[PDB]
Amino acid sequence: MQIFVKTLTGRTITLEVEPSDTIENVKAKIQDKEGIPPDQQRLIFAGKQLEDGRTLSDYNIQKESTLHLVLRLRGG
Amino acid sequence: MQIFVKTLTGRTITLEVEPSDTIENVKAKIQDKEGIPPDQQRLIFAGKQLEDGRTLSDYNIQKESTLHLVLRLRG
Repeated sequence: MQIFVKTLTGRTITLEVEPSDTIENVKAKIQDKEGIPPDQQRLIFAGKQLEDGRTLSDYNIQKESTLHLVLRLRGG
Repeated sequence: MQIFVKTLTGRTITLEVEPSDTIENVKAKIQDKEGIPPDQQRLIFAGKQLEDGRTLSDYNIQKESTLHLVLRLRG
């Protein structure tokens, strides 16, 4: 299914995902598509930060839902 | 000299730079430190989108000043 991933300035991309995909999985897909390392990514749905080990369906993320992506700048 | 690079969540890092560094050079340093491809980096100082061919002193970016890093999400 298709979901949207959005930045705080409104920039948007689309991802192909499965309901059982983990957030870890989703970050790997963003890396594949955009070249952003998974440990630089923080994903947000319904104003809450998503945990790597949980699935899309765990968070009731559905087709055409929108997630927000922000940078961790984890390299410091 | 050091400058700050800040995101729209407030996440802020410090970068060691020179006035003569080009914006391209700075994005390379960000790629070096954070693993973010330069093509994903939009840098903004005093309301302006920074262009790769110009230098920090070119934009009057001085010691201890802050610029913003925002994602492009192109590729």
